[PDB]
Amino acid sequence: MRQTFMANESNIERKWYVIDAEGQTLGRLSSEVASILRGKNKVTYTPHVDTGDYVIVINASKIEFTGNKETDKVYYRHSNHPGGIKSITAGELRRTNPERLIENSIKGMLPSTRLGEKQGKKLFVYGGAEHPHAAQQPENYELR
Amino acid sequence: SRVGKKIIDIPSDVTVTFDGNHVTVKGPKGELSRTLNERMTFKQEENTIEVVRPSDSKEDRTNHGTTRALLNNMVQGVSQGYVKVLELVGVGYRAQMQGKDLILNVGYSHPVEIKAEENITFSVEKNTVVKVEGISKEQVGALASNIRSVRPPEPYKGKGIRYQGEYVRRKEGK
Amino acid sequence: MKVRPSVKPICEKCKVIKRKGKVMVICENPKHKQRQG
Amino acid sequence: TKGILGRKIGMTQVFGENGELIPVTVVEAKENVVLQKKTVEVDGYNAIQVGFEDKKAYKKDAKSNKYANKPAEGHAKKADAAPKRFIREFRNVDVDAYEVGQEVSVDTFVAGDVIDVTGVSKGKGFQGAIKRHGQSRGPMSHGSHFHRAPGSVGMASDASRVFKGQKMPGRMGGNTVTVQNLEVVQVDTENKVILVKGNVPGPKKGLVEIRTSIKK
RNA sequence: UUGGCACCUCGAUGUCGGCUCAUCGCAUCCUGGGGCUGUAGUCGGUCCCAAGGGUUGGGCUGUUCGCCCAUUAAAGCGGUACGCGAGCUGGGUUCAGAACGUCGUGAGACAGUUCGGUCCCUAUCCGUCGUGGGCGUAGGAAAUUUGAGAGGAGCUGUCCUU
RNA sequence: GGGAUAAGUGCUGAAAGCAUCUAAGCAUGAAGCCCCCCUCAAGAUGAGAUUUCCCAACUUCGGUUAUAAGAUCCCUCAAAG
Ligand SMILES: [Mg+2]
Ligand SMILES: [Mg+2]
Ligand SMILES: [Mg+2]
Ligand SMILES: [Mg+2]
Ligand SMILES: [Mg+2]
Ligand SMILES: [Mg+2]
Ligand SMILES: [Mg+2]
Ligand SMILES: [Mg+2]
Ligand SMILES: [Mg+2]
Ligand SMILES: [Mg+2]
Ligand SMILES: [Mg+2]
Ligand SMILES: [Zn+2]
Repeated sequence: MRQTFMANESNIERKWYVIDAEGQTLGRLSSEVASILRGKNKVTYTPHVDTGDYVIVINASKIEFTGNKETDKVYYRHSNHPGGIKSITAGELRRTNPERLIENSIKGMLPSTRLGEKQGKKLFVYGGAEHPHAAQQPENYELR
Repeated sequence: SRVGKKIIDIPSDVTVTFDGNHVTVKGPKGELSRTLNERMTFKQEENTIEVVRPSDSKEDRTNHGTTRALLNNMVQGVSQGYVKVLELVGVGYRAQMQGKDLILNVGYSHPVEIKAEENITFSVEKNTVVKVEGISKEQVGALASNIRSVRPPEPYKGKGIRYQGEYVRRKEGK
Repeated sequence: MKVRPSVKPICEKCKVIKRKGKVMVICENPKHKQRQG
Repeated sequence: TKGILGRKIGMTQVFGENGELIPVTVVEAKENVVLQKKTVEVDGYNAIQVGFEDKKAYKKDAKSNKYANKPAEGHAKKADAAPKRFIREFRNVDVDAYEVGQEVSVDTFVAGDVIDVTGVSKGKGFQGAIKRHGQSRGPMSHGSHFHRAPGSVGMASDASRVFKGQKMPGRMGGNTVTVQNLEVVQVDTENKVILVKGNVPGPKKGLVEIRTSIKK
C-alpha cells in the first residue's frame, strides 16, 4: 500500500540559522550549507517541495583556502561577446567581494532547477560579523 | 640547525621582552619589534636568549635558523646599528644632502632625490661616499639597494654607485 | 640567462639552486647563469 | 570644479589677439538654480541637483510640459525656486560651496578654463552600415551586386552564429557624447552666454552640460 | 604542407583567387619590460616576459605565391568548411563552338596551349542590429539617480633641448 | 596617474657554521591585468536610492467604486522619426 508521507507548503516550516565562516574552508562549509538549504537534514524531506531552512553566513571575509588557491584558483566568466572572457583569482574575489565567493560555491553545490534556484535565494551571506536579519530570530548552527 | 641552536647574547644595556611569538627588543639607539615563528620556542635569560626548535622536521629546522638569526639581528642592531657605505665612482658623480633626503647626480639630466626613512640616517662624506645607518639591518640594506639601483656599476669603466667593498667585473672597452 | 631543459654547471664555480620551483645555476661568470625551462 | 546647464544657440567665430580665427559655440546658461543637494549621509553620494530654464507654473488642465506638474512644483518650491525644464546632477562640484536655491551663474566659469561639454548627439534615424559604421562600399562596377551592404556577418560552420556586437544597420545618433578639453573663449554676464571654442554635441536648442575637465 | 585511410555527406555539403566584414591563437613583425653578449658609444646578435594597439601603396601575373618599385615604427605567422558566393565578383578551373602542337587508322584525346562561353531564391526558426507593447518590481504617480554587470578606447614618427 | 604582477632585479635569511632573491619575511619591476577616461546599465526577478505629488466614500466588512496625483486618445508639430 502507498504510505509514504509527502511534505507540502501547508505542513512545511522553515527555520533561520547563522553560521560563522571564520576559520572554515570554503568547500567544506559550502557543502554543509547546501544540505541545510535543500532540507536534506529533515526527516520530512520531500524532493518536489522545499523543506529546507534559511541560512545566514557571517564573517565571509574570514573563510580559509588551502594550498595556493588564493592565487592559483581563478574564476572565469564570459560576457557572450567575442573575446569576452574575464578572470578573478579566489584571493582577490575574497577581498573585493567576500559574499560572492561563498554564494557561488554554495550555489554550485545546489541543483540547477527551478526549485534549486529558490533554495539558493534562502542563503544570505555577509562579510562582516553583523547581519541584518535580527527580526527573523536566527539560531546559531555549528558545522558538523 | 647549528645557527638556530647557538644562543643569542644580550648586552646589559639592551633589554629584550618576549610576548608570545612576537618579540620586542629595546636598545639605547632604538627599539625593534618583530613576530617570530609560532612553532619556535624561545628561552630568555638575562645573559642570553636561547631558541629551540619544537621538532626535527625540516620546516621547523629552517624556521629555527631564520628565527635565531632574526632575533640576533634585532638585538645587535639596537645595540650598535648597521651602517652600509656606498661610494659613487666616475667623473661628474657627486652626492649632496638636502635635509633628511639625499640628492645624487649621476650622469642624468634630471637630478635624483631619495626620501629619508624613519630609523635611517643618510650622510655624505667627500661628496662621493654615502653612509646609511639604522637599527634595522634589513631597512639599511633596502635603502642602500635603492641608492645603488639609481646607477649600478658598469663593467667597462666601473662608473656608478657601488657598495664600498663591492667587486665589479671589468670588460675591455676596445 | 640560458633557458633550457638541460641546466647543469658549465664550470666549477657554477652553483645549482632551486628558486620559485625552478632549478637555476648561479655563477660568478654571467654567461654560466641558467634557468630550467 | 564647476558645472552649468545651457542651450546650444549655435556656432560662430571670434578673432583672437593674434588675429587667429577661433570657431566657437554660443551657449545660453540663464536661469540655473540649485534645486537640491545630495549627500553621502542621505543619498549615498555627494552632488548638487541643478535646474535650468524656468517653466510655467502648475495649471489645472495642463496638456504639455510647458506647465509644471504638481510633483515637480513641490520639489522646486522646497528650493524656493521656479519650476525648471531641465534638471541634472553635478557630482564633480563640491556640495559644501553651493546652497539650495542658490543661482548658478555664467561668471563661475572664466575665460581660458578647460572644460568638458556633454550633450545628446543629433539623430540621423535608421542608417546603413556604411554611414553608421564607416564601412567601405563594394565595387560600383565590374559586375558588382554589392554597394552599401554590410558584408559578411560571420564565418561558416565554426560559430554557426553571428557574434554579439556585429556592426549592422540600425538607428544612428541620439547618443550622449562628451567632448573633453574644450576651452572657454569668453563669458558674457549680460547676455548670460558662454563662448566655447570648437563645436559641442547635439542640435541647436539642445541642452548642454558644461563641467570642469576631469583630466588635468 | 605533401600524403595515407575511406568513417559523414553522391533523393547535391558550390570548387581557386579577389572584394566586403571580420574573429581567434601566439611559435611576436613593430612598439613596452628584461637576461647574456665576441655589450666602448651609436648600432647589433641571441634568449626570456608580453597579444593592448598597430602592422602601406603600386608594376607583372586569374593568380595564391614570388619578383620588382616606392615607402614604413613595422610591412608577423597561422586557425576559423585552405572564415566569409540564400554577402559580391567570376579572371582561373570544371559543359556544349573553334584552333595549334602532340598522340590515335579512325571516331577522338592531352594536370598541353588558344579564343568564346546563362552565378536562382519574397528569411519560417535560431543568431545579430535597431525599435515598441504587456506584466512584474505589495498604493498610485513625476523627476533626479547609485552602479552589480557590460561595451568602447588602448598605435606610433620626427624635431628641439639636455 | 594608482593598485597588483610577468620576465627580471634584489634586501634580510635558514635548511646547509659557508653560500643562497625564497623556504618564513620584505621590496622593486611591462604598451600587458585591475583601475583611472568614455558610453550603456535595477527584467541587477538580488527589480536598488533620493526628492516631490495624490490620500474618499460606500460595504454583505469579504471588499468595491470611480476619481486624485498623473498619463493618454484626438489634434497643431519637429530639434525626433
Ligand atoms: Mg647542452
Ligand atoms: Mg573601396
Ligand atoms: Mg548596380
Ligand atoms: Mg554561405
Ligand atoms: Mg573499411
Ligand atoms: Mg536532402
Ligand atoms: Mg611567449
Ligand atoms: Mg574557403
Ligand atoms: Mg571564366
Ligand atoms: Mg569542342
Ligand atoms: Mg583535364
Ligand atoms: Zn661558472
